[PDB]
Amino acid sequence: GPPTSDDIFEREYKYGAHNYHPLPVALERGKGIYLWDVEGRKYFDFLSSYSAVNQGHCHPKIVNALKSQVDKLTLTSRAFYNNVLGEYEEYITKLFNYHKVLPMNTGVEAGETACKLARKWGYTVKGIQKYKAKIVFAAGNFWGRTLSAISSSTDPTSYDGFGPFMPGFDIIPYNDLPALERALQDPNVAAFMVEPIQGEAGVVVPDPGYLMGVRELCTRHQVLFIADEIQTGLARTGRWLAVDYENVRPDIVLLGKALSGGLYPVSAVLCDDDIMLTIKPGEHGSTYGGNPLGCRVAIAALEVLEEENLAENADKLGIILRNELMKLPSDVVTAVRGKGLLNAIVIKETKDWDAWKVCLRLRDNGLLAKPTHGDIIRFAPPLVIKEDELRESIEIINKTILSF
Amino acid sequence: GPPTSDDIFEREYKYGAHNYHPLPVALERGKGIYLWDVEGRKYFDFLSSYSAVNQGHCHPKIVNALKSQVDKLTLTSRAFYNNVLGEYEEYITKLFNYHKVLPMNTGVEAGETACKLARKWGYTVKGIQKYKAKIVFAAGNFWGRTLSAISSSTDPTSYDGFGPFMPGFDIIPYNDLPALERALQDPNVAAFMVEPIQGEAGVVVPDPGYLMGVRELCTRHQVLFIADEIQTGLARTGRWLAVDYENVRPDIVLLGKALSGGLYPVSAVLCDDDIMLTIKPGEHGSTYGGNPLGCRVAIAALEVLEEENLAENADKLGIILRNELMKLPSDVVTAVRGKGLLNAIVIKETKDWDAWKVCLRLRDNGLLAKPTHGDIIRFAPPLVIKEDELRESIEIINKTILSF
Amino acid sequence: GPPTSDDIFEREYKYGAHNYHPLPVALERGKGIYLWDVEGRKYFDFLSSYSAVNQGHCHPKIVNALKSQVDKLTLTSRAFYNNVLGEYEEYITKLFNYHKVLPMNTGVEAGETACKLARKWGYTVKGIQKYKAKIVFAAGNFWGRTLSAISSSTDPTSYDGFGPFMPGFDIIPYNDLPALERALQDPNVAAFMVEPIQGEAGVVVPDPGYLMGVRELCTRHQVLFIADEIQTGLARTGRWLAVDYENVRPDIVLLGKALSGGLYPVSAVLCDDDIMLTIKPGEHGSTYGGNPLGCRVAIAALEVLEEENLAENADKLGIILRNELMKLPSDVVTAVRGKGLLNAIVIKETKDWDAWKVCLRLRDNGLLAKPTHGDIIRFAPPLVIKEDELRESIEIINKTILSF
Ligand SMILES: *[C@@H](c1c(COP(=O)(O)O)cnc(C)c1O)[C@@H]1C[C@H](C(=O)O)CC1=N
Ligand SMILES: *[C@@H](c1c(COP(=O)(O)O)cnc(C)c1O)[C@@H]1C[C@H](C(=O)O)CC1=N
Ligand SMILES: *[C@@H](c1c(COP(=O)(O)O)cnc(C)c1O)[C@@H]1C[C@H](C(=O)O)CC1=N
Repeated sequence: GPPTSDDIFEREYKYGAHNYHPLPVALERGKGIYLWDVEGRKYFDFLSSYSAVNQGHCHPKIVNALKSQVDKLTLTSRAFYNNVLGEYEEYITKLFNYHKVLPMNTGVEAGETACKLARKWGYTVKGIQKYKAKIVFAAGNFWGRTLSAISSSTDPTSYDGFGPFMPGFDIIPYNDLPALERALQDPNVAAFMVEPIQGEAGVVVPDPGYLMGVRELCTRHQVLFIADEIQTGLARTGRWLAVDYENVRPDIVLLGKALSGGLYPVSAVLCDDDIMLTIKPGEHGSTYGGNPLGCRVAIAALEVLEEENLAENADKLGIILRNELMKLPSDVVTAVRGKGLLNAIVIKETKDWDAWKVCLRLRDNGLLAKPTHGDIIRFAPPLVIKEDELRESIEIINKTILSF
Repeated sequence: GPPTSDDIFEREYKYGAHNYHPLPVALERGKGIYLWDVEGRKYFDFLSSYSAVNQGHCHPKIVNALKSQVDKLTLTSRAFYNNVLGEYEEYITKLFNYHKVLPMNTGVEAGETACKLARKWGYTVKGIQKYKAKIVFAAGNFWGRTLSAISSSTDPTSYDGFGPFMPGFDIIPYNDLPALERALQDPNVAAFMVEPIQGEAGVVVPDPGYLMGVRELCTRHQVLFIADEIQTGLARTGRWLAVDYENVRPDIVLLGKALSGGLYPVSAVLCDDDIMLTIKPGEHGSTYGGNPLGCRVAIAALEVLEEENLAENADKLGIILRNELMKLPSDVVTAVRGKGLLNAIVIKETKDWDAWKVCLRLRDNGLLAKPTHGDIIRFAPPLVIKEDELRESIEIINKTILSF
Repeated sequence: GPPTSDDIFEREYKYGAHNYHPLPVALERGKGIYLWDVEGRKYFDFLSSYSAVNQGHCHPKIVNALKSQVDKLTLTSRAFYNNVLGEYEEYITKLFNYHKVLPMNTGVEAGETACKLARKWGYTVKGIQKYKAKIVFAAGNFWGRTLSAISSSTDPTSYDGFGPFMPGFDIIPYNDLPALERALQDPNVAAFMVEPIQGEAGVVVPDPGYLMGVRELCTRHQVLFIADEIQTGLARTGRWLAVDYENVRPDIVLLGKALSGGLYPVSAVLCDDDIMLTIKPGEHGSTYGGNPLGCRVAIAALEVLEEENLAENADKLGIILRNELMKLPSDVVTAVRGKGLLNAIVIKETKDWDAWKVCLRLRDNGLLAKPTHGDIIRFAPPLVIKEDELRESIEIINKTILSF
C-alpha cells in the first residue's frame, strides 16, 4: 500500500535531521490557495511556505517557463555566458529602478552578499580602517541560518551553541529612530540592515514614518540603508516593495522567496553602480547563482504579480481579514496586526491552551497556519485568494477560536 | 534578428554585477557533453559547471523527474510534511550508509551546516566551553563565498576587503599530517574540514595515505572529520566518494553540485545520530531546503550515476586522459594531475603565454575550459563522455597546445 | 491666606525647571505610610519616593539620629577624619559581609563609582589595554541621569538630545543568559551591571535562576558582577538584598535611596579589597560623601530595618498584595508582578483609558501611586505598613479599577 500520514512522519523521523518542529500534516498536492494531504483532505494554505508562493502553488505561467527552459539549458555557471541571465538582469533592474543586480539562490545568500557589499564599500569608498567596519541590525531580525546570520540574531534558539560569533555586528531596537541616530554616530558603521516589517519575529509593523526616518538618518550619516524585502516584497504587503508605502529608496534591496513562485531557489541583490562595482571579478559568486533556469522562472513569477495585480488584491483583502479578526474576543485574541496579506494574531496563552493547539484545530477545520513562539499565529495566504474564499477562511478561524 | 554574443556580453556588463571573469562565449543550449552558442557553434564542455553536470546537460531522466513533480507540489517548507522528502532521505542515507541527512540548497549552505553541527557537538557532547570551539581547515580550501567561508580562505581575492573574519577558524597546510597532529593537540578543536582533492586550488591531489591519516588523527583526538565532497563526490573521481579510494569513513559528508545534475540547487549533509541530533527543532533551517521538487530531481540524478555506471567510466577514461596528456612536451606542460575525470595540467607560463590565452584558443577550436590562475587549466568533461569523444577532445587539446 | 494646591503648582511652573511630570497633588506632611496635602486630605503613600522611605516618612529613630548629630558636627569633608564615618563603615560592611565600603551621596554617584572601579580593576588587575574596557548593561536599566548613565539607557526619553555618548557601554536584553554568555566572550569586558529586579522599567522580575546564572557566567569569564540594589535592596523585596533569594554574592553591591530613610542623600558601594583598593588616594571622591550627619542617619535607618524585621513583613504582605490584585478582572488588569513590597500591575490601556487617569482617580480615592508609560502602575508602600492598612489600601485600588 501507499504511505499514510503516520508512515510519512515516521520515515522522516528516522532518516531526516530533527531541525524542524512541523505541524503534523502530510501534503502531496498544491494548487493556488489549496493543499491536499495524502488522505485527500483539502486545506487553505495560510503560510504560503513563508511567503514564497505568493502566486499560489504551481502557477501555470511559472510552470510553463520552467518546462520550456529545462529542455534547452539549465546551468553553465557564470564562468561562461548564456542567453538568459542578461534578459532577466535588464528586466528586474528596470522593474525596481536600480543600476544592477547580483543573482544568488537563497535568501540568506542575498543577505551575506549585502553584508559583503556593505563592508567592501565601507573600506574602499567610505574609507573605514580595515577591518573595523560595522553593520547595524534591529533586534528581532531574521535573515537566515548561516553563522554570520545568527551572529546578528537576538533569538537564543538561533544562535545558542553555535558560536563564537561574527564580529562587527551591532544590534539596536526595531522601530526606534533615536536608537538608530545614536548608533550611526560611529563613523565605522557601513550599513543598517532592516526588514520593513519583521516577519518571523511575528509580523512586527513599525510606526508610520519609521522608514522615512531610516532613509534620512542613513543619508545624513553616510550609511547604506539595506532593506530586506525577501519576505515583505513582491506584493505580499500590498506593494511591489513594502518600502513603497513610504516611497523611500534604500541603497540595497534584497529579494527572494516569492521571486520564483516557489519553483526554484532564486534571490537577488539590487543596488546602484557606486555600491555594486566595489566587488571586482573573482571576489564573489555562487555555482547556481544566475543560472538560466532560475532566471526564466523568476521573469515569469514577476510577470504574474504584475498581470494579475496581486498587490492591489493583497491590499484590498488584507484590511478585510484584519477587520474581521478584530471582532474576536479581547481576551482570547489580544492583538491583530499586519499589512496587506502578511498578518498575525496574538492569543492570550494559558498554560492550558496555546497557539500550537489553536493551529492543530485550525488544521482539523481545514486551514493550515503555523505559530511562531507560543502565542502568535501568522495568517499569510497566497495572494491569488478571492474575497469569497477569504471569508470562508475567516469563518474557519472564527469557528476554531470560539470553540475553545 | 536575435542578439549576438557581443550583444549578450554588453547587456550583462550594463545590468549585472561584475563579480565574474567569464570566458567570452554565450551558450543557449546544452545536451550531454555538448554546448551550442548563439551563433550555432558547437563545443565540448570541459568544465561541467564546476562538476555540477556530471550526468551531462539536460539528462532526459532527471528532466522528466522535474517535469513530473512540478505539476504536483513544489514547496511546502518543512513547517509541514510532504510525501517526497522522506523518500529521498531514506534513499540517500542508505546509499552512503549514514543514519541521517540534513537537506540544504547550495554547497556553501552545506558547509555552514557542518560547521554548526561541529560546534554544537563540540559544546554539547565533547564538552568544550562556550564559545571556545575551533574548526581547522586546510590552506587552499574553497567552499563558497559567505563571510564564514571566506574566513577560512588563504586566497586574498576571496577575503580581502570583506573582514572582519569569523573567529575559531584555524588554517594548516594541506597534505600535512604532522601539522594536523599538532593542531589537534588543542582539546578545543571540534572538527577538521577538508577536500579529498582540492578543486579550485587547481586539482591538488594529496599523497596516498593522507586521508587514512586524517581519519586516524581525528578519531584519536575525538575530532569530527568533515569531508567536503561537493566537487569530488558523485562519481567525478571514479568512486561514489573520493574518500572511498582509501576506505575512509568521514564523520560528516557534504554533497552538492552534481546531486541534481544541474537542474536544481540541492545539497546534503550526511552524518550519524550522535552528531546530527545535537541540533534540536527550530535550531537550523532553510526555506527551500528539502523541498519536494529538488528531492525528485536528486533521486533521479543519483539513479543515473548508478545505472549508467559513471564512476567506472570516469575511472577508465581518466586514465586515458592523463596518459595522453602526459605525452605533451615537458617543455610546455610541466605537470599533469587528477583522479577519475577531475583533471588539470600545469603549463610553463611565460610572460607572453598563459592559461587564459590557451583557453581562448581552445574555445576557438571547439572546447571550453577554464584556467585557475596563470598556469593551470582544468579538464573536467561530463561523465557520460565516450572514449571516441574523449580522444577527439584530446586531439583538440594537443593541436591547441602545440600551436603556441 | 496660605497657598492652595493650585497656587503651589503655578509657582513651580514659573520658577522651577519643567523636567518632571508630577501627579497634581501638594503634600505638606508625612508620617509612616501616610501623607497629607495642604487642604488637609490624607493619602496612602504607594510610591515611597521611589523606595527611599522603606522605613516610612519621618521615622522617629532616624529623625532622632539626625537631630542629635546636627548639633555636634555635620561636614568636615574626607580631607580630615571624623569620629562617625569609621563606625558606619564597620557596621555596614559587616552587615553585608564585604571588606570595604565607599560612601557617596546619590544613587547615580554610586553607579558612577562602580563603573570606575570596574574599569580600574579591568586595567590594573585583569590586564585590559587602556582604554579598551567594556561594561555590559541590560536593556531597560535605569540608574540615574548623568551623561554616563543615560549612555547605557535604551529609553529615548533619557538620552535623546544629550549626546554624544560614553563609549565602552554595551547593552543586552534583560533576563537573558544566552545573551550574557555571548557578550562575555570578549576579554575586554570588565563588568556586567544589572538590577535584580528592574524598577523603573516597570517592576520587571527575571526568571528564577537568572541571578545564579549571571553569577556563574561572570565567574567563569573573569568579569565583575555589579548588582544595583539601590531600589531593590534594604528589605523592599523581602530580603536584605534581592540577590539573597538565590544566595548569590555579587562582586560589587550598590545601595542608596532607603539607606537613609529619606532623610539624607546617602549611597554606598560595597566590595572586597582586590577590587576596592584599585582606587588609590586622591583618585576618587565627593565633597559630601561620608559626612558624619549622613552616617548617623544611615546607621539608624539600617537599624530600623533590622529591629522591626521589615523584610519579613514586606515578604508576608507582598504575598497578600499580589494575591488580592490578581482577583481583578483579567480583561482590565492583564498582569500582576513583583517581590515583597515592590509590585506593579499592567492594565489593558485603551485610547481613552490609561495609567495616568487611573492614578488620578486613585489620588481622589486617597492613594498615591505613579504610572509607568500608559499601561503600568507601580504599588510600593512603606514597609512599616500593617496588614489591615494594606487591606484597606487594596479596597481603594479595587474601588478605583472597577469604577471605570
Ligand atoms: C526567510 C528569510 C530570509 C532567509 O531566506 P532563506 O530561508 O531562503 O535562506 C532572509 N530574509 C528574510 C526577511 C526572511 O524572511 C526566513 C528566515 C527565518 C529563519 O531565519 O529561521 C525562517 C524564514 N522563513
Ligand atoms: C563550489 C564548491 C562549494 C560551494 O558550493 P556553492 O557554489 O553551490 O555554494 C563548496 N565546496 C566545494 C568543494 C566546491 O567546489 C566551488 C567553490 C568555489 C569558490 O569558493 O568560489 C567556486 C566553486 N565552484
Ligand atoms: C533611582 C535609581 C538610581 C539613581 O538614584 P538617584 O536618583 O539617587 O541618583 C540608581 N539605581 C537604581 C536601581 C534606581 O532605582 C531611579 C533612577 C530613575 C531614572 O534614571 O530616572 C528614576 C529613579 N528614581
